[PDB]
Amino acid sequence: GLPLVGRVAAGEPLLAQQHIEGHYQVDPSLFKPNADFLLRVSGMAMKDIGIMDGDLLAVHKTQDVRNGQVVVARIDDEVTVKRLKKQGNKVELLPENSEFKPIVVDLRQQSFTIEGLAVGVIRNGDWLVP
Amino acid sequence: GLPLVGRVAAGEPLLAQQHIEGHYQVDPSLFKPNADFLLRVSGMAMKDIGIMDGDLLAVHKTQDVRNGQVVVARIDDEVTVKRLKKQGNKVELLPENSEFKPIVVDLRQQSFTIEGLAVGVIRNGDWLVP
Repeated sequence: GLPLVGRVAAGEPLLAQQHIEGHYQVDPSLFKPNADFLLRVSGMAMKDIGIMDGDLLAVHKTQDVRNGQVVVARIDDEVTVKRLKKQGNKVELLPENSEFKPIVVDLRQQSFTIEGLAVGVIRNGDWLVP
Repeated sequence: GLPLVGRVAAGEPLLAQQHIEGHYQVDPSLFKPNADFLLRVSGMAMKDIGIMDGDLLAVHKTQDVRNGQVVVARIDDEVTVKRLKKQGNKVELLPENSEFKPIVVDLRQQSFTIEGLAVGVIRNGDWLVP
């Protein structure tokens, strides 16, 4: 099934073997565009739209993303899940939690890559229960 | 796969044929206890824990529920998803949203049934997109 990506080693590609924690069969008709992998979410930055710490984000592999969409982004090795808001050579990664602040990126100054598009969420896949 | 239950007709059993909107293959190792069906969530009463309107709740069929757990309950034909807090002949169904109020049930006065245990959530299964 879909590979589950855990915390990503700095600079290391998302689907690097060390990152995969397992594989889970998920009906492809569930999400659109189709989910290509699952990514465990770190933190509550997107809690207001129901994306909680520990959730498994369903991600479609693409870089064809538009403003307003929730994306998986990599900024200087750090991988994050935020709402995209680009404007010229400036990209804003907005949270959905007032305890967090927007992340502003200067395309000229730092390395920025869209890893994928959030197309769903699966809550569970608990690493504590047998 | 797991059957998806849409809005439930008053007094009608959950898995009544008219309620099923489809079936989705979901890896059984994903949830524990195992998910037996999916239930579309109506409203934002559980938004603070990330259960949003339109989410598909993964439900384990059982009545073996304990205080503190999120359950699917039926009170006088109405089916709801809340956190259980029972005390004698009085059952409190608590929300996770300040815009909502706790639902107090008198076991002697009204019909109350535990339909199942919430074991997960799948967000998507959009009825608008082809």
